[PDB]
Amino acid sequence: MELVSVAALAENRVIGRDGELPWPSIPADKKQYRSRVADDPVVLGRTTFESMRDDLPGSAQIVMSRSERSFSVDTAHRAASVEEAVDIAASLDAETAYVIGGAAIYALFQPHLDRMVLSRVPGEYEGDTYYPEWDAAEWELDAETDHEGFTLQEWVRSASSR
Repeated sequence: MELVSVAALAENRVIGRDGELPWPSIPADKKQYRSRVADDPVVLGRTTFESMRDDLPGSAQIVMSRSERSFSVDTAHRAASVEEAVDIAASLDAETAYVIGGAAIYALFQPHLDRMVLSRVPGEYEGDTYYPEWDAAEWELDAETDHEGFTLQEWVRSASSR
């Protein structure tokens, strides 16, 4: 039941462009983005849901919505705040629930993601939304993995002042 933030950069400060990822020829980003997100609960927003209606990314579709709707699927659940998505991650038992994007979902949740797993994509790639107020000296680094077109960084937080 721990909580981890899952983004993809295109140079230009972007963590999901309100709610689409339309960039093919790179399936190596979507090998680490879909080996964290395999068969367990996925925290995301109400834009990227209107793409995620054909296949679900893993085994519970957690969906942030400022007009609170009942969605008819197999095991889907909507969310209002930080508490409305934490108590369903406690009741589903699972290794770690995971925050996709886009940007106003990322803003309210970073005060409660105690790990971070972004895949930095190097080259000539586009962007629309931006990073909000994230921690530039007080996010500490656990592991980096270099590849032909993606850098995964696994992060653990400062841990101090507790």
